[PDB]
Amino acid sequence: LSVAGEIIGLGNVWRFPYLCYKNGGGAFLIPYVVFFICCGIPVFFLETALGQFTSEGGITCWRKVCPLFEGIGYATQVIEAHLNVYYIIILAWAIFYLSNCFTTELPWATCGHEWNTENCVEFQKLQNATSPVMEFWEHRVLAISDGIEHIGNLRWELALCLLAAWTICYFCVVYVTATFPYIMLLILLIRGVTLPGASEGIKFYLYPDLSRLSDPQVWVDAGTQIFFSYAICLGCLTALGSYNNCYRDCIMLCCLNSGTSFVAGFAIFSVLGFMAYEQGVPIAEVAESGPGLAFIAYPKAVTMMPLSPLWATLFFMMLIFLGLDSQFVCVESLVTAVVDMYPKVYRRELLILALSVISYFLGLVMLTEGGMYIFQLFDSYAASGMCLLFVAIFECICIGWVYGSNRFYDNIEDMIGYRPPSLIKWCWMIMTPGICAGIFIFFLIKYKPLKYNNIYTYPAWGYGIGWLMALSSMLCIPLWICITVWKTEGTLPEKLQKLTTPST
Ligand SMILES: [Cl-]
Repeated sequence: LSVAGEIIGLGNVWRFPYLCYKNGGGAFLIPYVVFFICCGIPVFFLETALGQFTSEGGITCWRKVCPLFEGIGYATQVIEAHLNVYYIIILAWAIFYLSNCFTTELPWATCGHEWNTENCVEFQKLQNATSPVMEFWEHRVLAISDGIEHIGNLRWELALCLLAAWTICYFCVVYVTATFPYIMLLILLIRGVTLPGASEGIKFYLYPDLSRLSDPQVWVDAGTQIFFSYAICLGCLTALGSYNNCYRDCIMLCCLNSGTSFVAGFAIFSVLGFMAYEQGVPIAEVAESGPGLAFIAYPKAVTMMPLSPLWATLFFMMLIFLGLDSQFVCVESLVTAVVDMYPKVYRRELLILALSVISYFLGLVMLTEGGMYIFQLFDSYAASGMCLLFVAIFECICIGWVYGSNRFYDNIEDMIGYRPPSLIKWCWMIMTPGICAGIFIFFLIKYKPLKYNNIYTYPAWGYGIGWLMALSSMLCIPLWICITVWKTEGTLPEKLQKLTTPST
């Protein structure tokens, strides 16, 4: 077919504009492109080829080729387990936004309600002036607190919204369903461009500021954005696919995702220009630098359109569909992955329920009055950050050096009929492991505290929690190496020979 439908998700329309604005905009595109061509394509091709060659799931696929490096198989599951916990919180806010839109006038368009303070200004017909949209996002949807040290009470309204999300996916495609996001994204893009003052937002988006490139954060959260959007170190090995066009896929599939992210991001910054023009405030400080950005720019565009409620209900439906089509795959893969002993057969209907309840109660802690602060730690340390950089290094080293790139190339040529260009092999051997290690060391040397919204500075134990969350997935590989060395064959090159020959 021509429409794969596997070229979009919440990682494209929610995360990418969030990261670009936070890092300063414009200067974020240069590290993005470097990772895109030299660490985004070769690794994706390696995952797909390795998955299809063995026709076998990731946990045992590494046993087939890299018996010493089983820690890669276990590391991806821990990252996926962390991801399922906080990837559904976004659908908690989307449902809450949707429920408020089933009325004539949108509550966030106009000020003068209980949550709005005395500083509300319509700006549609100026010191310490706030837009009504930001007040709606912060005071009632989040009810932000002073800091992480105040967890506070639990938001009851958000609690049941999360319950609904889970319930719906406990039972979790037509062409119209697949092309629904693209039509809506185009409609939103048209409205933003024609808006007055959008030229500043585009100039802010494209023209880079080379002074900020020296900051280690920009490099860390660009390549990690590439890895997160592609689902590279979260389970990507596909047994299905028969004997194919694996190389031809990335020239079409694993590159067009970046185009969608770029186009979708283009729409948001057009709206941010209009708000800056209206309020007469620099684009740098016109909005919130945290995760809650797609909930401040998109509602403004939807309330600047005729028939506002009709457009309002649909876009949140698009977000709900995007989240549902992406989390059920992960929750199915993780449950299937733990089934490798098969003690007995309602096992298929018991683990699926057991996993959901644990995730619901552990996803409930970030729905309280101090939930945004803990959500920020989850987004920066678990399922991202150093966890993806570390695993990507060990993946390319084993196949590139231990197993042998030339042997793998021969198998790929056998499978598809021709040998891919030699550039990919050099990537695997030197480029990706070197760049990832360099970024790791650069970030470690110039360690600066992470700040929420560039205002709040976390306490010591917050950074400690983040570091433990990263280590919980970063420490599976050396531990397995030590265990395998100590047990089975202990010493001498005999164990070294056994721990390198692939399974026959
Ligand atoms: Cl992306």
